[PDB]
Amino acid sequence: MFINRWLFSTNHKDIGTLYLLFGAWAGMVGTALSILIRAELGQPGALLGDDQIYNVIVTAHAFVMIFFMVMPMMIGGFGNWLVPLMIGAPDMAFPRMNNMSFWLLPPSFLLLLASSMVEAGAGTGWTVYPPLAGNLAHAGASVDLTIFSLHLAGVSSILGAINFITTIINMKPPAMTQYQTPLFVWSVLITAVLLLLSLPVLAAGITMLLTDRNLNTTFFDPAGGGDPILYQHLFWFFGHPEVYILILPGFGIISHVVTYYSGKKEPFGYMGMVWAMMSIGFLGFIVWAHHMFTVGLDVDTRAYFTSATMIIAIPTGVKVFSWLATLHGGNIKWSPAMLWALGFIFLFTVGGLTGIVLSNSSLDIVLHDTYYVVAHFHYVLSMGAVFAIMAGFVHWFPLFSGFTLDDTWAKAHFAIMFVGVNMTFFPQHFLGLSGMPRRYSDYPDAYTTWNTVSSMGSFISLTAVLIMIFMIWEAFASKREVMSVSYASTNLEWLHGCPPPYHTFEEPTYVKVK
Amino acid sequence: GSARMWKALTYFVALPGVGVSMLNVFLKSRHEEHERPPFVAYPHLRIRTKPFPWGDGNHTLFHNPHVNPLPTGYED
Amino acid sequence: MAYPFQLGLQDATSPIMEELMNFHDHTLMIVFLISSLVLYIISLMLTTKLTHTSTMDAQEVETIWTILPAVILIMIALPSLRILYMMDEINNPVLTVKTMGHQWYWSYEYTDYEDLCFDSYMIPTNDLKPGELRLLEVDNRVVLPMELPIRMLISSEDVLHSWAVPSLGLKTDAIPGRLNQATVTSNRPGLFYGQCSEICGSNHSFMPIVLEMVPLKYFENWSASMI
Amino acid sequence: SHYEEGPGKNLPFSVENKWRLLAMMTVYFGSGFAAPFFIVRHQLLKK
Amino acid sequence: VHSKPAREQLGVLDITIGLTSCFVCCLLPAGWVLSHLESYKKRE
Amino acid sequence: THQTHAYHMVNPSPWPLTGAFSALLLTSGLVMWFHYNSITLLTLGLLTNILTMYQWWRDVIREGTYQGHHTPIVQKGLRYGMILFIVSEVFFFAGFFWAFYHSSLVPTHDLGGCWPPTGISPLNPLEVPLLNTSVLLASGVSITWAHHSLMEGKRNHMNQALLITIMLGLYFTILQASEYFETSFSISDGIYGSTFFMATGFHGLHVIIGSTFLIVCLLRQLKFHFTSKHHFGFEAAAWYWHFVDVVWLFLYVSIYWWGS
Amino acid sequence: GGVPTDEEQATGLEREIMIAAQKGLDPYNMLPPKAASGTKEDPNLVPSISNKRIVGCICEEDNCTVIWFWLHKGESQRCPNCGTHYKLVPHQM
Amino acid sequence: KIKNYKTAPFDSRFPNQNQTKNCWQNYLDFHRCEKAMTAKGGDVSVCEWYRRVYKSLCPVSWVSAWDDRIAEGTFPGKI
Amino acid sequence: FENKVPEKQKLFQEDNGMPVHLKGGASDALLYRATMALTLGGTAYAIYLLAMAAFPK
Ligand code: HEA
Ligand code: HEA
Ligand SMILES: [Cu+2]
Ligand SMILES: [Mg+2]
Ligand code: NA
Ligand SMILES: [Zn+2]
Repeated sequence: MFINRWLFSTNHKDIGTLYLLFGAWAGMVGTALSILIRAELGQPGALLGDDQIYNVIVTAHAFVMIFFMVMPMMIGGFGNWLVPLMIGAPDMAFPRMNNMSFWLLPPSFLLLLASSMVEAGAGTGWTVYPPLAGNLAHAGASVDLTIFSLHLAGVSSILGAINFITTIINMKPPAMTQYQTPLFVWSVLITAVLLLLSLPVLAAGITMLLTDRNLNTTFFDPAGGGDPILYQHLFWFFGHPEVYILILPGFGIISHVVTYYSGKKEPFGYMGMVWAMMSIGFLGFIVWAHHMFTVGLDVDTRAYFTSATMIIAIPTGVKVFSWLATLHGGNIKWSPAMLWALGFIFLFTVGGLTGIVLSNSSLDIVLHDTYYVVAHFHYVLSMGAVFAIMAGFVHWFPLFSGFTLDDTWAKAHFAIMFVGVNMTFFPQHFLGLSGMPRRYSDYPDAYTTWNTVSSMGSFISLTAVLIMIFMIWEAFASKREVMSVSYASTNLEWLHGCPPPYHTFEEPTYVKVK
Repeated sequence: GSARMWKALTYFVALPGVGVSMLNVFLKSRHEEHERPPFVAYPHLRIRTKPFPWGDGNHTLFHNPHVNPLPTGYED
Repeated sequence: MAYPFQLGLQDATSPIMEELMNFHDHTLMIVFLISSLVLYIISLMLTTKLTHTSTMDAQEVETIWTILPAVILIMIALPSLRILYMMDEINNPVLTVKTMGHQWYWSYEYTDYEDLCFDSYMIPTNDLKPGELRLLEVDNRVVLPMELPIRMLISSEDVLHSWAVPSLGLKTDAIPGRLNQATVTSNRPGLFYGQCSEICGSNHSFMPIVLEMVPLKYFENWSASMI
Repeated sequence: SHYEEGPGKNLPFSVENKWRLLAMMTVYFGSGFAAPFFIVRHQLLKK
Repeated sequence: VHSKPAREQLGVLDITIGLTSCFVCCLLPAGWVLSHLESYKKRE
Repeated sequence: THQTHAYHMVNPSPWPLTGAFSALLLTSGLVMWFHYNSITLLTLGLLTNILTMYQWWRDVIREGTYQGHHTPIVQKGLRYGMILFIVSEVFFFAGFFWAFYHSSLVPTHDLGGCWPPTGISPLNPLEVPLLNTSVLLASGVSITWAHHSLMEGKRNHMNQALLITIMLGLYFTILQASEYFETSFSISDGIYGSTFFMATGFHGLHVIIGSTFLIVCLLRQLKFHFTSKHHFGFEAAAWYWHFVDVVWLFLYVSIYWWGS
Repeated sequence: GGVPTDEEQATGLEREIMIAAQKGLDPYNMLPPKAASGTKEDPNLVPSISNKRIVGCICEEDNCTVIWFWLHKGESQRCPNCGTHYKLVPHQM
Repeated sequence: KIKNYKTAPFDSRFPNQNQTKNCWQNYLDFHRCEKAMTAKGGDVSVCEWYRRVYKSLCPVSWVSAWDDRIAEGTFPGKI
Repeated sequence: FENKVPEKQKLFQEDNGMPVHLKGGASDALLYRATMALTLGGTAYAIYLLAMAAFPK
């Protein structure tokens, strides 16, 4: 029964369950890696010795937190729970490759663990920039294990994207216009499309690098007419679409929780919402070289890339103003999901504006790969996507398990993690403007004070992680049920029981003729 | 009518076209007896940074001793 | 040289840094404008009490909500292109200095006449002579003249590096087989400190940049005194 | 019907014993938080 | 979202055990490794 | 009768699990083959992967033609997903062409500043690649004749078209291997040899995959699985082969003519 | 002769809906329904195999948000924010 | 000419930051200079400017490696 | 070759309780035990080789 239901799962509810479990485990691993990094960066000196092992720690932090936590949490997990219940589908379109992609993920995590085991280590970062990852600087197998973990995660993401696109544009009720679905479906649709168009790009790049090492070829070897700049181009043509992957279901989740707990029967400017989503999806592929302003590109190319980066800045601002407009006029129920959404709005605003300050090109000629960039993507990702994950997590938990959350303790978690991430991530503005680069295991005397403040705030965030896992235990132990759910008339997922049964939508929805 | 037309194109255009291209290559392969180029140890050719995971690590998967010299020379 | 409790940039020495910091506080007053605006809007709807859950009119405010941030972004972007044109200006190369990032150190080459190449290593904490700065000092400094636009041809030997002096205002990636050109100018003599900014092995944190710029006469006095 | 449904019955782990649930969550999240620390100690022993 | 009463309400002691229980085994591993890093460091 | 919606409810299956772990075996065995010279893990991974794929598509066929679970909207989902798969390797090979174009349009000083790099004579593109692209075009016109012979609905031309396509694809693979054996440079021979051999090898592997599609569709037609309107196996084989044909046309034009 | 025709080849759910397509009545909800008239005497007829079925009123033209609610067997219930009538009928299949 | 200068000028043909191609062009046209004037009997010391400009533009390791390529017959360029 | 589809169309619509991946007969059950016995045995052999790479002599 156990091996029939869970190891051989063919229903999206339990598939999202196992997504949530794997995402929680990866969040634990990434939290431990971040705490170890801050243990380096809370007191000057070689607490571990060499910084190669520290680079292994930061590489594992980046890989585990991006590919194994955020995407399996909200893209796989929340999508797999929600979008059949959102569009009235009985199941996903191809649940068998959905299960394949899920069970593809723990081999990727295991290959990354084996990479950490190998004595060479993955001392490269999220960027796997050759010739650092070549046979001379890394004479080992660890970077090959990382590349194969990227292969596993990439083919899982491709399969999930195909399944999500097929489910979205196929098995909505036939009288429904495509411009009538809830916005999380649109967000995960644009997410899956960009996954589909950007994951073969990583496949090409990492096969290029794997062939460069193991098969004596010269794709990025300067001694054979190759160039690492090609890998940088391919990897960032991956990279900025991938960070928009990591932010788009955040847009959907925050829009849904705002329009739920704000009392509005509809979000403000649905057409503007969908237009902004497709606009940042379209422009996410032609701005990939804003990470390339110091490499040595042509200057008119740099001017075009920063101008197009402003063009990607504008419709995100349209999205933010539509969120403020749909917040306007509604009575605010003080559930913790609104607290997460408001934290997302403000912290994502300041993170995106920090991204604009980076996006000015000469400001990257002064400010590339410092801790200013660290502050930017930890504002917009490490608590943008994280706060969106938290909002969806504390919102749909009565739908996921049947047990509610107690508002006082849940808000206590929110307040402590908000304070912890702010204290962690606000000093790196001064750290980057004062001018220390990334991937350092020890820092100078000017940066000592803000590094210590950031590490202390990171320990506050760790205490928040403890209170979260205690809260999951407390919900699962107290087992208080759901008496009723409001706004189920507008939100289709909440009306089929908390939790919904194994076989949902066995009778299709009667969609209006108009 | 479509299926007939495609059958006619396959038999009267595609098959004669493949016959002419095969005859072209077959006649060329009988007249051409290529003068193996002299070995020059160009530093950008025959690069070996790591041995291959097969054989002696120095022969390519589709090695041909007559046309593919090693980093040291031809094998003969 | 960065001082403790620093919130802005290391102060300008180059005119390009002067326009960078002017544009920088332009961007800071812009971001503070937007941040204060969104704070007051958020505080407005969290402090309100009235309700409106009727049909909200959508096609009235997106026009201004599209056009006026477009003005804000274009007035942000115009000085960026201006400074890019300042780096696109022609050069007066009194000297050509080439940096070659080697595995965990640097090598600097002055080759215009009487080719000399020296090695910028890392000084250890226990071997620091009294009074210096930790994690920054180099036994062999990089000597430049002041007030002169000098070419900086930047490459690396076996692994990627990133030559980055934030005080003077230069940061370019040292790439094997691709040397970038950076225009180094200043207005003052003395020591200037920077770092390597790209991951490059087991001593990535241990590659600093020290540049001492003094009057031309002392520069050729140094160059003659070594050889 | 074919699979048992209800609040807490759609999880792969048992929920009824809260102390057993506490033990399994403790060992699960402890392994999750302890994996990178055993990585760093294993590499310190190896180096 | 209204919630039904807890089927297995936790007592003051239960909450105490729960909070500490994990904190204990969710930081114990961390403490062990960090506290002895210097020993571990010994190639011995 | 328990479902009213016309969609498909898959019974629990072990091959997601075993295919994912066989991919784990494949990648791990690649690591052991490159670094620890043990081929056995790679062979076991290949065997498990091919056998898992065999039984997976076996079960897909069994729920397709022996049970009739591919409703019109279900095969609409199938053709949407196949289109998404096609554009997935469109962007995959587009990234490969990006690598080739960044190598060729701006040659570095290590190649002599000219394309192709000096030292090795490039292969003649006028005879054997022209025979290859004629083979691909003949196979494509045979596929579209076969699908029109499905529309007309008659087995003798259907079978003749499928056998001549499989013979053309096998001939193209043999000629590809022959020109690998009959070339003056290796994959370890410069950037141009590296990108040319890697791109052509990926395309040839895709040709082998498409040949497996055409073989299994032929054995499915000989066993009367296909019908007059529900022939999505041959539709998917047709789309994959047309993708293969257009990719070979792009590779032919770009590599064999642009700077040769 | 030639290839088999799916009319006498394919069996199962595909054959059942193929017969449904030839006879012109769709009981398995592959097509949008009809009779968009929801008065008191003429409610919208919703066919269900059970006692209860999810309906969605698109009760305004080009409305981006659908209104989701259940019907139970019995009297014709109205859409909560517009007020058009729906009556649920047993399919008996 | 036999002019006396300080450093290499700003070549307007090559206005970007990449000067690997600049020293590449300098090395190639220095060598075509040397072969052209030793072929037609001109003054071989008229592009000492070209020798000093490639010496200024590209590193000593590259220069010595390329001179070894000349000394063996291994140079990939069109010389 | 003969049209054996309708006779194989009777051996799979039997509501005998076996899932779709096992209705064909004893060959399919043998093959499914075979793909269990080498995937799980391969995975256990894979993690041993990774551990042997992790820990030198
Ligand atoms: C969540 C993931 C995420 C998101 C959304 C973004 C969004 C953006 N990112 Fe970033 N980025 C990363 C993740 C992300 N990024 C990561 C992970 C890296 C580093 C990776 C590595 O180095 O390894 C990175 C790096 C990175 C750099 C590299 C700097 C360097 O190294 O030199 C730059 C610079 O251009 C940049 C820019 C931007 C911009 C301009 C946006 C914009 O999309 C933000 C837009 C959001 C806004 C909120 C706009 C502001 C609009 C308003 C406030 C409305 C009101 C406005 C007016 C009235 C005018 N990002
Ligand atoms: C998802 C992406 C993500 C997240 C959450 C974080 C979170 C954090 N990051 Fe991370 N970081 C990156 C992605 C992320 N980071 C990347 C991509 C880099 C660049 C790597 C490189 O340089 O190559 C980086 C680099 C980076 C550095 C640079 C190292 C160096 O250059 O020397 C530092 C150091 O301060 C740092 C610190 C932190 C801290 C202190 C947190 C804290 O916020 C940790 C607290 C956050 C959480 C704990 C997340 C919430 C999750 C859970 C609570 C568990 C989930 C379970 C359930 C919901 C049930 N990060
Ligand atoms: Cu980007
Ligand atoms: Mg880099
Ligand atoms: Na440290
Ligand atoms: Zn209505």
